[PDB]
Amino acid sequence: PDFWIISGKKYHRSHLVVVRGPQPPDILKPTYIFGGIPLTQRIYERVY
Amino acid sequence: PDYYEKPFNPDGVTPGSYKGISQIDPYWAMPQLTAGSTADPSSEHFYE
Repeated sequence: PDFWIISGKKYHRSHLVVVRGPQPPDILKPTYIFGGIPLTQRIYERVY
Repeated sequence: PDYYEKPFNPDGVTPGSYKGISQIDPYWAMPQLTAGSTADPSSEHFYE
C-alpha cells in the first residue's frame, strides 16, 4: 500500500516507516490486510 | 496561585521553593481528558 488513510488524513508510504512480522504469500496478503501474521494467533491455544 | 495548573516552566524555580516528594494513591486521584487528548490518532498525545 503506497498510501495510508488515518482519520481522513492522507499519508504517502515514503513518509511512514511500517514494519511487519512474518510475510504471508501474495494471495493471503488481502486476508491479513497487508500485514504480518500475529503471534497471539499461534500462541493462544497452546497457552490455554 | 495556580502554578501547578500552568504548564511546567523550569525557569520559574525560586530559591528555597523545593520542599520534597509526595506520592498519592490512585483512588485519591482522578485523571481528566480534553479535546486534544482524544483528537486524532496521528497526535502523539492520544489517550493520555
